[PDB]
Amino acid sequence: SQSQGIQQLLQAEKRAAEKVADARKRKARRLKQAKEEAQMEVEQYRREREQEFQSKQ
Amino acid sequence: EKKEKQIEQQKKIQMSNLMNQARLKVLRARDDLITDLLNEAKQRLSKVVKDTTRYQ
Repeated sequence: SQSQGIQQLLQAEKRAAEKVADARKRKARRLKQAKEEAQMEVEQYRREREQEFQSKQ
Repeated sequence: EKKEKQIEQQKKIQMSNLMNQARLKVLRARDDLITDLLNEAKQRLSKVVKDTTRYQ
C-alpha cells in the first residue's frame, strides 16, 4: 500500500501548493489595489492644493 | 510651494515695478514743470528784447 500512502500525501501537497499560490495571488492583487487607492488620495490632495493655488492666484 | 513662491514673487516684484514706474512718472512730470518755466522765461526775455530802451 506504499503507493496509496504517497498518493494521499502528494494530493495533500498539491492542495497546499494551490492554497499558498492563491494566497500569493491575493497578495499581488491587494497590493495593486493599495497602490491605486494611494494614487487616488494623491490626486485628491493634488486637486485640493491646485484649487487653493488658483483661488489665491 | 514652488507655485506659491512664483505667485508671491510676482506679487512683490510686480508691485516693485509699479512703484518704480510711478516714481519715474512723477519725476518726469516735475521735469515738465521745470521746462514750462524755462520756456516761459524765453518768451519773457523776448518781450524784453522787443523794448528798444532796455534791449539796447
